[PDB]
Amino acid sequence: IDQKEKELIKESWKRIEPNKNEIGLLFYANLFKEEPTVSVLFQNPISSQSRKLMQVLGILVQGIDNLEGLIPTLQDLGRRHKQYGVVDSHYPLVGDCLLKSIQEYLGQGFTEEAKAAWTKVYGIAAQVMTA
Amino acid sequence: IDQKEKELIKESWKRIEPNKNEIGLLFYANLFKEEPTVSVLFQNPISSQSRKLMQVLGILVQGIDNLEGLIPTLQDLGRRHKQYGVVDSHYPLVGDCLLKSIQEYLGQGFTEEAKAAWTKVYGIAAQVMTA
Ligand code: HEM
Ligand code: HEM
Repeated sequence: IDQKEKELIKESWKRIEPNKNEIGLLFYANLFKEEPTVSVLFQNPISSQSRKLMQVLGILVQGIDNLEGLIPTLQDLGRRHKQYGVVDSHYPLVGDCLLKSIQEYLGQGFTEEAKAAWTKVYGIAAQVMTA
Repeated sequence: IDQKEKELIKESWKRIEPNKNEIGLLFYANLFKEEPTVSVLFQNPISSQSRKLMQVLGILVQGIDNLEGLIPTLQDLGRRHKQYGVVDSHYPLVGDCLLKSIQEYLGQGFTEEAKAAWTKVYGIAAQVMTA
């Protein structure tokens, strides 16, 4: 992640954050339609789940200048995901769906350059989570 | 529906409406989780679909004192639904899921009395759409 990518993340988050509740919920709707098999893994209220996901995305943005500082928390999160029945192959599907959902909700407000930066940040988070 | 029910619809809409985008999106997530098969019927972006659904709920509220007046609109809507592949048994599924989603998102802010009124209104709408 270069300084240009870090900037795009911070800038796009200013448009994501005010829309975070809707984006998170759209993401679940899209995920469950795209991959009908994974919805069985989500066993708590989706409203609450969405808030948790978007909170962590916020934490990634807040620490975007030092992501290594987040290795521990991301490792713990990946470990809990194993306990939820999540496997490595789920991660690209969720990443694709999340990025497509942000794109859908924000439209032109979300640039290709921003989407590319978020792709890399997600890939990094998923790498740490799956070890 | 009776006068008290009409009032409950109007008053409870004051809490539903400001949250309507979130409730709509949560509804599709819950719907697609509960019955993954229906998600194939939804061909257009879910963000736009949720807005359309919540627009019609708003119309039901606007017309709540004279639902008889909306019968032609609801009949047209029901006719279009048939074309989408929607069938009678889908209506209770959608109704249950919609009410549960409003309940989930608002928590105790969605009163037992308001929920009972909304249950009856959805039932009426469903009946007109499918008659
Ligand atoms: C960057 C990637 C991801 C992030 C930031 C993330 C974030 C979270 C968070 C914050 C929670 C709350 C529970 C906890 O903290 O342990 C959670 C739970 C969960 N996540 Fe993820 N997640 C990611 C990827 C995935 C993937 C790929 C899946 C695959 C389906 C997934 C499925 C689940 C499930 C099933 C739960 C538990 C739901 C329940 O409580 O029943 N997550 N995730
Ligand atoms: C119960 C009250 C319902 C209301 C108020 C409602 C509202 C709407 C509205 C406003 C549209 C936009 C298109 C149009 O106006 O014709 C729509 C489309 C649609 N509805 Fe409903 N609906 C209801 C019930 C259902 C049910 C029970 C199903 C069963 C799955 C369903 C599935 C669909 C599908 C598949 C579409 C088309 C999506 C697309 O554009 O591909 N709806 N609905």
